[PDB]
Amino acid sequence: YSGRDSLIFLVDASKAMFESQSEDELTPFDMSIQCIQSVYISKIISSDRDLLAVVFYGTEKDKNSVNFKNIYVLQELDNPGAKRILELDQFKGQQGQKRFQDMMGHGSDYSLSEVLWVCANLFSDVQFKMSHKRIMLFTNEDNPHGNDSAKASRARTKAGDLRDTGIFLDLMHLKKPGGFDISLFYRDIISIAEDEDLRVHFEESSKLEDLLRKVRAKETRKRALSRLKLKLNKDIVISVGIYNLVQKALKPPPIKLYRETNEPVKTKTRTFNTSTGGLLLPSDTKRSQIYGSRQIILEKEETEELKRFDDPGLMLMGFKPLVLLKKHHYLRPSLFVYPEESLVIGSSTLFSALLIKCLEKEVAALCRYTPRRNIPPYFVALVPQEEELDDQKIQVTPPGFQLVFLPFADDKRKMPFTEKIMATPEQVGKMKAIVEKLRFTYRSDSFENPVLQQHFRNLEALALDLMEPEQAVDLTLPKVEAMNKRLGSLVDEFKELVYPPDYNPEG
Amino acid sequence: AGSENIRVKNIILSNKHDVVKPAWLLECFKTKSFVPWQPRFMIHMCPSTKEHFAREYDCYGDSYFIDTDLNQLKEVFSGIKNSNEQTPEEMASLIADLEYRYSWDCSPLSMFRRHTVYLDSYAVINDLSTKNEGTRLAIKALELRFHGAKVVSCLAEGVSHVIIGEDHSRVADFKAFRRTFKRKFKILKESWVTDSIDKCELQEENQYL
Amino acid sequence: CPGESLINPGFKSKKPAGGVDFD
Amino acid sequence: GNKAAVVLCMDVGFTMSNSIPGIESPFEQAKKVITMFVQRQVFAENKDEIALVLFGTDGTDNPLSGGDQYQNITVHRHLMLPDFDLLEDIESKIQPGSQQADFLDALIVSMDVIQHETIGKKFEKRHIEIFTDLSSRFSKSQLDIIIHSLKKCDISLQFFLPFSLDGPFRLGGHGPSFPLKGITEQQKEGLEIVKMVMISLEGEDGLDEIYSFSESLRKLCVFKKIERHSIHWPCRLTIGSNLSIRIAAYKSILQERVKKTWTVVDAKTLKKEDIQKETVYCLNDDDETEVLKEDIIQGFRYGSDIVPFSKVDEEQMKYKSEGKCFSVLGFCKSSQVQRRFFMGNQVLKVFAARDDEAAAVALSSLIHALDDLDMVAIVRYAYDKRANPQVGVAFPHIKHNYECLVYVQLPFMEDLRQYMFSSLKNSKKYAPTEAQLNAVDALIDSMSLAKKDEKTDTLEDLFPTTKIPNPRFQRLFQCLLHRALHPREPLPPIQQHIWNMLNPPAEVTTKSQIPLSKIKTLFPLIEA
DNA sequence: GACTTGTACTGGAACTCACGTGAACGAATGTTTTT
DNA sequence: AAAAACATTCGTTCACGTGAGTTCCAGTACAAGTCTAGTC
Repeated sequence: YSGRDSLIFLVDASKAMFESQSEDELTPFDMSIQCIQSVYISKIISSDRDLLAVVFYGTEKDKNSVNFKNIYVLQELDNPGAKRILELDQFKGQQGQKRFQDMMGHGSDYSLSEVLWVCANLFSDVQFKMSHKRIMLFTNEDNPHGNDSAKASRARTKAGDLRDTGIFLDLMHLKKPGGFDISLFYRDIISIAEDEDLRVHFEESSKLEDLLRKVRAKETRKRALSRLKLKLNKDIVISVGIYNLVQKALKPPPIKLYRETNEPVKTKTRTFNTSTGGLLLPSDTKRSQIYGSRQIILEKEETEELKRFDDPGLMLMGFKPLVLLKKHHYLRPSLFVYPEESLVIGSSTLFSALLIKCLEKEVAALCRYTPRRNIPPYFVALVPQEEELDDQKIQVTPPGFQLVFLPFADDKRKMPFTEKIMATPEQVGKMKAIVEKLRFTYRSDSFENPVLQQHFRNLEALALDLMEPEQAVDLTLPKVEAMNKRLGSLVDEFKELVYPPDYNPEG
Repeated sequence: AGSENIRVKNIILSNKHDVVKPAWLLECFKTKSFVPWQPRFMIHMCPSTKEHFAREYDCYGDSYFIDTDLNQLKEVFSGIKNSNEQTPEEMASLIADLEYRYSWDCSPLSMFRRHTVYLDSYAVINDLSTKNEGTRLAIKALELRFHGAKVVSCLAEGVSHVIIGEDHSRVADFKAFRRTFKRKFKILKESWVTDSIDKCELQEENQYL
Repeated sequence: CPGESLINPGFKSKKPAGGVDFD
Repeated sequence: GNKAAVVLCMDVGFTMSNSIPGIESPFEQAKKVITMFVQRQVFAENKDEIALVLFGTDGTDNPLSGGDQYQNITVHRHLMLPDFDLLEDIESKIQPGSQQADFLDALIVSMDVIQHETIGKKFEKRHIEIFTDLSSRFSKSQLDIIIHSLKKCDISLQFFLPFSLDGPFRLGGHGPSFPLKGITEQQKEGLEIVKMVMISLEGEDGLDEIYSFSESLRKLCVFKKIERHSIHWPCRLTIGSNLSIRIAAYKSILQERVKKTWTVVDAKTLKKEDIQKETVYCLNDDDETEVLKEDIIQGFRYGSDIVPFSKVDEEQMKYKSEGKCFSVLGFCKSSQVQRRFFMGNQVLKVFAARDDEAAAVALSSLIHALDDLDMVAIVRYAYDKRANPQVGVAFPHIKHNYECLVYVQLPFMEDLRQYMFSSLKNSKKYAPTEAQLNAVDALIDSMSLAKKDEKTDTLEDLFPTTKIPNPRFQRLFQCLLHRALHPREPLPPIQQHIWNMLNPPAEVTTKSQIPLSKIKTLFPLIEA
């Protein structure tokens, strides 16, 4: 997947979209607007480089590059922004609906072929590279063209050519009184027609639930950190790539702005002599260190040469049993090593053989790792990782090597001497019971970074001019009430068994 | 800022700036002058501005040196939210105190506030389970209450006025109760209030005894 | 294909964070 | 504050100068070890007193030399801060002596120096290191007095020998050193006496204090008795609202950086004040208008739109959480937690509070219960109110000596990256062959770094990289010393012993040539 | 005589890590004050 | 003589600013094939 993602929101403007089947129920148009706003907000955070467009069809007013009738392109393909979200929300309320009806129009004929043509032209307009081109249709009419067969055939053929081109069309059918049925007219328009969605739907499309689910997390396309060479010997060399399957999430860096006008400012750093004031070239300056009354002078090139032992890469050492790799000897987050095959041919076969033999013998490859030029070498262990997939054939553990850094002698700190005090079996049993009471299943993605979530919520509230920020539920809190309810009195009897009557564990 | 959005709330949290309702600019444009601020326009106060307006203005929109108009009085009253810390008897006593202090008894209504009124709407006196609702007596009592009379459903010793309809069977009982009580309440008829309302004045009770 | 997120194609729709749910 | 006094006893007699062809002289090895010691002491800017005494020197400079006793012993440097003068003396103007001496006299002189110079300042620890070949006659009449004096003074003692208790010999090459049959009867007696004194002073563990120059060059053992202990972080592990256990956490593992930092100085004049750095903010305009710092405001990007975000506003809306929190979110099977997901840059070792029987026994019970149930505790960790909260895993760690919890941070949902990798096992194009698999198996067998010892039925590590000191610090110290001593000279090449210690034993290297050639011929690899 | 396509090059933008610095901050040390 | 409060210290974390190696993709030069206007 190389390129960007383009999405077009086709929203029907027919009278069927402006009606309340029951009280306390947002109209289909309001639901579509809410879904569009949620998608825009999610794309703002997850991937702001994507392209989103909003097109309305069936309105009296028209605005298209083709100058068609009853089609309005509210927003052409462009990166998402707060202004677009505000414009979309302008029609959110009942007053917004009235404003949209007055300024845009209603109760106008249309043609599916025309809107498909407009969407195709919009896609062609973009000058970037689109990995995925997608259209979403928000309509609640089963047969837009039932009176005229020619229009229906034209729409069908236009959809067929659109699918052949590479555009993926989805139908976000909304609730309608009689009931929505894909099999009637839209069966041949959707690029993929799931056999399940062949009956009549009396409720909203299930995809709206997914669309309305906001996601606050920066999603990044796969990108190899570095392509290095694993050297079994001087001549035997294979090409591998290193990825960071786990990486810390940092809030976007702050930006300096001019207070009066709120526009980006340019920051410039300069170095000058305290006596002359003229600019100093890097060669003019020198690096020095002070040790008491002695001063040592070195240049930048010498400083770089200081930390330089071997060229970048993974110099393979002997193999080590996995038992000798202590689980508590953790220094740095681990990396993933996968054969590249784009630099040296045949490396994939050797990598696969090495992985298979390492799994069979339960050993790990000890190597000297040098990521970049002029950097001290480190010691790493590549442990095999076989492919693992959960139900319904979805991969969860990619196959390759897991690279774990082994700490040096200086990286370990000595602990103070402590006398070991053993616990009587009764206390151990009581704690085993308590732990069993507090048993729970842990998944790698069961928690959310509260700081990042709160920062994103505040940023969204400020951008969208919201009344107040959306408070973020802290999943990291211990929810102590539930624990107290579950444990009952176990804490009390344990404390009376172990803690002396006068201990006061508070000071 | 005319809308108290998140930015306005954040500025409110900090006490280093003053917020003014957008009507201030419109008022300046209409008068084409640099009119000073008023509590009505501003929704927040800096400590310096708070001290400045504390001397000139009061806790509410009302000021000391500059008089107030009907619109200003309405705006000030709208500022106060509610006051339910007292009791009806306290309100009656306070109202009487103000009327006496300012001699406001000449108003078209409220003269009956100083006098308690009882009605013979019960077949048995001092009984709350024998109401005679559905006659001119109920409407007369309601009108008396509207005009400011304090309608009392219990025949306490503090009653000063009693209204008896066409039924004069219990006149002897009322006279006996009046004699027994230390303070005597004049016997009055329903026609008295009907005549008085048109005149809007307390007609002499001698002709309606 | 199954479980794909309709917002970011190519990335599986991550399940909502649940936290701690005692058995 | 914390302080330590170290006296280095160096053998200088002619017997040490002897060497076999192809073998580094013991004097050179001792000089290298002491050079590393002094380099670390001086370049680390630690307040440790270093003194140097040499026995076997032709001259005699010793306070106790009076009386025709303890002759040929020179107190080269008394207790004082290490300085470049000491390094210059060690490296350049120190030469072997033609007269032998008894190391017991050196021991007595070192003890006298420690006693006389210790009174001046407080000293938390006192250490003595003796480098000798044990190839000289000695008198056994001073054993009882020596033992009593050492016990009374309570000063640690370390011995360094040319050999430890058949390819080429390399310094710190993780291989045999000083092959057997090269030990003389006098050397045997010296080994016996050093072993007996070490056992008496310390016991069985003291038997491990007799290191070798090659081993000490790549083991960091010289600083074992001088390294301090990191401060403790105290908190209270709370399961619910009521149960709480006072605990102290230390940083068991933490990446070690260089404390000293380079600073730019003008080449013409080497003065800090000469070079000044200024930052100026200018708008994106032709006039390049300049603005003041107070004028600048903070904002964030919102997908092609910039929204102002004042620092005070950020603080007001910042996520606030009570600091110094160590709470147990829950307990989960150890299988669920995997080493692949560990994050952070540190590992915490959590013991009970200092001198607290109740907390100690409670933590012991928790650790034992977790170990028996094969469970770990998912916990919330916060260093202080200004530190972002973290979700981590604490798991038991029980040893014959001490038992404690080990805490390592765990990832959030944002941190995880969802990358899809094509399967390799089912890849027909890249599928291997039986001959290739056999060759790879032979290669793996020939390059095993662990030996299955049947005498104890255990695994012996031949290349324990965890004990190797970081070569970066040694290289930096060597180069700094070379530049200081020789201002006009190119930086020296990396020391040979560093490369030897950064490489596997020659046995595996020479035992894996044929398998590697077989892999090369069988596997076709071409650049593309 | 111009267009249009495929190759290759170049440079911008984001990513990641190392280095250097400044400010908060919680707890231990040494000194001072009081009864 | 014994207990409590304040100045100072110091490792630790967070965050800013700079530099430098890598990957990816957008803009542009350059060779080169193809097609048109025009004629005969």
